Amino acid sequence: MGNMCMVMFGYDMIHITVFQPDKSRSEYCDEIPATGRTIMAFDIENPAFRDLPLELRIIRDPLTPVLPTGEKELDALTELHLPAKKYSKGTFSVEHNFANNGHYIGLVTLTRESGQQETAQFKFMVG
Amino acid sequence: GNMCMVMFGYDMIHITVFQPDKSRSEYCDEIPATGRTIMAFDIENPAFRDLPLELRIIRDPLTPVLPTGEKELDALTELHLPAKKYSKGTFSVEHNFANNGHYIGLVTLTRESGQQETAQFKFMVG
Ligand SMILES: [Cu+]
Repeated sequence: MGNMCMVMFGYDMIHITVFQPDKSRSEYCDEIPATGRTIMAFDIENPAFRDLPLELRIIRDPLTPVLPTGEKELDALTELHLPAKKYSKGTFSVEHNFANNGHYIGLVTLTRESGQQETAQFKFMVG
Repeated sequence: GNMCMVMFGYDMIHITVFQPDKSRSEYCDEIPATGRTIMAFDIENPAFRDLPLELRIIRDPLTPVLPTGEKELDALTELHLPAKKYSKGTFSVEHNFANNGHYIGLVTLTRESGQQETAQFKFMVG
């Protein structure tokens, strides 16, 4: 559908759609108006990424210049965590009840099969 | 915002969409209803502020090759802003989308090499 809402790896993008079925039939991007049941759908644009491990961690935004990299520190901030896996169909959804308004960051980590890791951030807010 | 944008290579123009008569929410490439809509543009790269920028929003013909002929683009056109420099880096346009359907925003930048680059943002109404 749309091509505007995204997280980026260079030229390769992952399109994101957000909806909140308990509140509305509308679709959102980085300004999510309500607390509650939230579904985030990911559509990987580059077919080659379907064979690449992809991890998602959504954290409360600590508003620090540098994001924590330690797993214990990241865990303290974590709203939701999906371990790395290959998405062969190129698409997936996550559902979460956001009980609290605030700023959040979705951290998408790709593992190149050079074994190198790249992380991209999509920043959004709830409420 | 940080997620909603049209791309020129690695460069971005961030886009926010509102419908003030309907809701206090902000949208991106899915506009929920027909009617009064405001699209706000924020040009991230300072060098792009000195570049002529043209905007044409068309109904999406859903074909692999987009018409380039002026009559054909005009037949599909919802709104057209002639090329202009946005020195402040931001601007908004207001339009009443009367019809549900798929749309394409054609953004044309004129490099100071004088060559033109177009990017497309795709969205839908309803
Ligand atoms: Cu982008």
